[PDB]
Amino acid sequence: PLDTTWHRPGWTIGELEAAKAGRTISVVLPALNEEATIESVIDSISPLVDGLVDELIVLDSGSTDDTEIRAIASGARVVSREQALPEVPVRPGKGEALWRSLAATSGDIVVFIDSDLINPHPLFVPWLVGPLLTGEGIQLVKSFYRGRVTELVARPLLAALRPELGCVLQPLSGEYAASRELLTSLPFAPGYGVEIGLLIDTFDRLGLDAIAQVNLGVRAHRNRPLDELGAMSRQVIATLLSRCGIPDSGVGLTQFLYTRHTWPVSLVDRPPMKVMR
Amino acid sequence: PLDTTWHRPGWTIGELEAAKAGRTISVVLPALNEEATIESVIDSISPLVDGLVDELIVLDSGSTDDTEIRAIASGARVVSREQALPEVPVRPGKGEALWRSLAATSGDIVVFIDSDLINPHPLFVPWLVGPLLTGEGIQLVKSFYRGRVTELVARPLLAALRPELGCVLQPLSGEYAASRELLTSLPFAPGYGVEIGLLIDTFDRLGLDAIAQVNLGVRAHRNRPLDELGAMSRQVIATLLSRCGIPDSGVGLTQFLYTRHTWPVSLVDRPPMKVMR
Ligand SMILES: O=c1ccn([C@@H]2O[C@H](COP(=O)(O)OP(=O)(O)O)[C@@H](O)[C@H]2O)c(=O)[nH]1
Ligand SMILES: O=c1ccn([C@@H]2O[C@H](COP(=O)(O)OP(=O)(O)O)[C@@H](O)[C@H]2O)c(=O)[nH]1
Repeated sequence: PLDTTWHRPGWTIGELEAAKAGRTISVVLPALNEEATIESVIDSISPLVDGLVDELIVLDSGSTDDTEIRAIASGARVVSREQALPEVPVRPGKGEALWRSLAATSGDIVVFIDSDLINPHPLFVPWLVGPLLTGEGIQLVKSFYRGRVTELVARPLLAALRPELGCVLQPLSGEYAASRELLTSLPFAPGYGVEIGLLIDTFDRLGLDAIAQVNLGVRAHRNRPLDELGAMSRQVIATLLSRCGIPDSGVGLTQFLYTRHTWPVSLVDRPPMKVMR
Repeated sequence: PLDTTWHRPGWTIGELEAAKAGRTISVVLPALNEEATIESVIDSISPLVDGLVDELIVLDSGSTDDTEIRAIASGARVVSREQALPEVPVRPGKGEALWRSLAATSGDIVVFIDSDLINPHPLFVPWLVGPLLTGEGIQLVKSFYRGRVTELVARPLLAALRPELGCVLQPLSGEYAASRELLTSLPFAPGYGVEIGLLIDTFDRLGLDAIAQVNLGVRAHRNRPLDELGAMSRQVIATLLSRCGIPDSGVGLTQFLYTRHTWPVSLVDRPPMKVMR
């Protein structure tokens, strides 16, 4: 049903490069306070630059640590959200950063890799672009690998409301690649909703045959607090309900620490980047 | 908004007993393979029997361990699902057990306490019945206390679709009490959907003023596997969407262990026990 590559792809980098056929490739690393891991991520990919990869940027999303200086010292082009699109005031969240990154790149193909990876494989990018390069009509490639939000919230909600996407193992995965034509044609959900939004919109518009998923081997759970997962789940839900035509209250999740706190949720997507042309 | 008792209730057992005023109290312990903890739970409550508590049963939900013999050796009346209602074939899941327990009790008030508690407080039952006994119009009392499904799935979904219930700290809590009149008037969701179903139905029919929540002090996370949480979340979602008028696919969550497995979900509620009269 869904083109799934279960084992190590066999394509060599030179085959893949040859297969580009004039198409270009941009790589985007969104980054918010990832000073510990950003350089390792950049280094895993920079040997591809001027070859398979035509372009690499770090999309810095307001870091106040050493993310930017360290990315620069690893030879990466670093682009702030403001620089990506300076006529338009910056909103918080991941989705804003990824959407803005479209204005700061020009590749026919765009690859996203999270900047929080601990020793990422140097073949992530080649493995992700394979189906886009080699085939016809694949426009989106998702990764999978051996989380709580994914397995308790997103996958069960998909089974409930878009069971056709039940075969996708990591719908929330931060590692994926897509054609510019697709990406600039889709709205971008705010915050942590962006991946699930892109997947449902992609499916609704082109169906499964435009989607592939590739095995990246092994990944281990980021350690983050429960409360951040709470807010994340809320935004994933808001984005998922909206794509399925269901009205969301717009009310943020409240949590009680013995004290009460309400986290922000957003029901506002960014429009297709195409309108900004 | 929602009557919440944040500290230790001050009512003494003799006040509470006096406040019954001819009303009776049943206690139900649903149990599936809880041989390690069932006796401690029964013992925490049996000193109340023939006083505040008029009736205690263990609703045995198909145990194949020593649950039943150990409950009997602690002086509990043990009722199988079949015995609770023998003309009607037994379905799997928690909701079936709780629903059936209504036919095996006759208290004006029914208290549910999970049978998997590690050293439960002997005041759980007095604390839960307090608002039902002392006041007017409270028909349902939920507990709260210092889980993943609760905080990632149920609370965020309530915020999305029934934000009025956002102030409920433990919507999925297995410890609660209610009037028979209320309980026999509501359908019972299958599986792990039963608590969330009772809460939403209660709210929709009587509003918040009929609902209270009481502090039980401290509770610690049951250790159960992620996959069981996956199936649990799916059923909670199915029950929640249905109460909110949203169609659920009826498709079970699938998980990939490198091998694939699909877990059951049910879109079938039991009707109000009243129709069985
Ligand atoms: O407003 C944001 C939030 C996240 N990210 C980036 O998106 C990626 C995934 O975010 P996540 O919160 O999952 O990673 P974490 O913060 O736990 O390291 C990270 O590399 C972040 O640096 C970002 O650029 N802007
Ligand atoms: O089909 C079921 C499932 C659960 N329970 C009871 O409902 C309570 C809560 O179930 P849960 O799965 O949360 O507890 P666990 O199995 O982890 O001990 C337990 O005491 C169970 O014995 C039951 O009677 N029948």
